[PDB]
Amino acid sequence: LGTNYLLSGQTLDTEGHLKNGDFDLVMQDDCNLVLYNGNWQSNTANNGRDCKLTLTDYGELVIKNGDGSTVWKSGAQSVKGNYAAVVHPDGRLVVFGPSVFKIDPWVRG
Amino acid sequence: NIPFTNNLLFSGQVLYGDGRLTAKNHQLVMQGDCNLVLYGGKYGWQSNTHGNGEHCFLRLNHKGELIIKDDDFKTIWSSRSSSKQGEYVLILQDDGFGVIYGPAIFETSS
Repeated sequence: LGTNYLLSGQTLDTEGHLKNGDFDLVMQDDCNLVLYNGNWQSNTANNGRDCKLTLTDYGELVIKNGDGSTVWKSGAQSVKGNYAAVVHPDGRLVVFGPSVFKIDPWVRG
Repeated sequence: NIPFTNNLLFSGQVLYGDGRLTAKNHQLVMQGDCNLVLYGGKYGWQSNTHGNGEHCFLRLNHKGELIIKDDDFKTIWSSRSSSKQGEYVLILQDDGFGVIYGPAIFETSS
């Protein structure tokens, strides 16, 4: 569940969704990562159970099953840092990074 | 023109005249007074540019630099974060941070 983005270090758990408008990214019970209305899927149906989506410190999307064994990787990587996967309103899942700038309301300015 | 999403600003998109990004407990507002203000969190944040110009607008470019300009394109404030050419996004995150990420390194399609 949550929002329209996944940050590196966060997990999209089984049957969790990310939504922007009519586009809905679902980590399904059958281990397929599917972008509803977006004509995209990882294509990993029945490759595991209790599957989870993560995003690495190099900006790679990774699907892992219940055991923690890697089912699928996006196979595109960049330098070490913070990354964000976003359901773009044009109906694309896009990974952006690394972070270039941060506005921080939690520390003295 | 790119469609707007409440918590996102992509390269080329513009906010002005009290247009804002919105998150769970936070707002980032390009105000009528030319101050860019993140409301919420312990301290909040501000470009600290109140009254510095007229009809100011916020634009993220395709190198990841976030800039406030006034009506005559006089630079008011810059994130000074220029990087490699490409697609960038500013996310007002549910945890309060406003973070610029890019360029894009993977996409599901064009």
